[PDB]
Amino acid sequence: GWVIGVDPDIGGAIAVLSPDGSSQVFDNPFVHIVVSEVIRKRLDTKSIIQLLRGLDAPPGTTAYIEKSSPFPTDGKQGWWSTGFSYGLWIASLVASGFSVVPIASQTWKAYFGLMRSETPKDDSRQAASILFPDKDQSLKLKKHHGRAEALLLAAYGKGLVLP
Amino acid sequence: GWVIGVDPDIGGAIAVLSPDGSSQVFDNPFVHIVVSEVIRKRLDTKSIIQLLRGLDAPPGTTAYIEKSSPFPTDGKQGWWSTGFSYGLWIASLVASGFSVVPIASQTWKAYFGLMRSETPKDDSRQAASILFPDKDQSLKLKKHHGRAEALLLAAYGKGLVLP
DNA sequence: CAATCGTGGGAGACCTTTGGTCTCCCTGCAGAT
DNA sequence: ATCTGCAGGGTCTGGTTTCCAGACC
DNA sequence: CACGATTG
Ligand SMILES: [Ca+2]
Ligand SMILES: [Ca+2]
Repeated sequence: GWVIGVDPDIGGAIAVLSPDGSSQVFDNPFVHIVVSEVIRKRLDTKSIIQLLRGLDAPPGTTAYIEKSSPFPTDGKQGWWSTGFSYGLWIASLVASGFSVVPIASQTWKAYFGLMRSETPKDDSRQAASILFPDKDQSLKLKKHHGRAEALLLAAYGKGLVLP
Repeated sequence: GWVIGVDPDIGGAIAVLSPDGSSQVFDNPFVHIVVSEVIRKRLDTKSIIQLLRGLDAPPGTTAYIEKSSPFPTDGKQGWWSTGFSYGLWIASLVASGFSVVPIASQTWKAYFGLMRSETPKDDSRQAASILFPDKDQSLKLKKHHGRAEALLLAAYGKGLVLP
């Protein structure tokens, strides 16, 4: 039936697959914030909750969210933001009535044969283009790799296969 | 006339002040989970949202939450967990209809004259017990300092003054 | 259970299969279109 | 706007605001 | 503050 896929980071996206095969994918809402006298991007909490409440996906629809797992070599700000984004999305999802299933990025990448690519973000958009050809126009730029990741997460949860 | 105060960390608490002067304070619900084959404590997202859904404070009540600001000498896991707790709480509060106001610890501490204390957690419990004497029995233990901080955040947002 | 202490730390899935091996982002900022 | 590369990083409030100083989990 | 441990 209905499946949600969430790529939670600041350039991420939420994809929504309906039972008739149609699909939506929305860039993650964000605002610009002053932190320690510079500008940072931070996810827009009220807009995310508004987006989720506007979905036609019925209550109880499963939302596959990519597990936050920053590298030990990522900096502490990277650890903080990935932590922050993950919690914001998990709480927004649970509160809006969806069942959250965290999925490791290795899990859906292996399902689609995408591990060890030397061009992983191009390949993700490529695979999402094939699974969702009406979204090909929305996946042409390299910055669209979060849209692809959300789409493939939902594709994984629905059990779609590449031809 | 209602004011909410949130200490968002794992040993934190939510305080709820009503216009008639009564007060409630709840320890933050948590669960034990497995991460990297060890046990960690993690905030219980479903119980937080159900707790907020059961409050009598109406929509549009302001919730004062302590701004997460970990120290650069804190480890990256501390950074992730403070980020996660913050985002979980903020989304939970926004989704339950409350208006979130982030407050730095230095702000409410300076307001109650608690800066540079040699026993900061004890003084917080003492200040909260004086502002909310009917919570005195709930502030007896050293580990109740999260209950105190949540109370003091809400007392700050309300504009209460120490005698 | 409650307190105290010292230092700041990956995590996950599956195989080789009760340990071993391999894999995975992200943020923040500058610089060049 | 788009991208690319590279290393992995505090942040906050109120002073004497034009940055400093001192403070915090 | 988290995290992982020991002490009371
Ligand atoms: Ca992503
Ligand atoms: Ca606290």
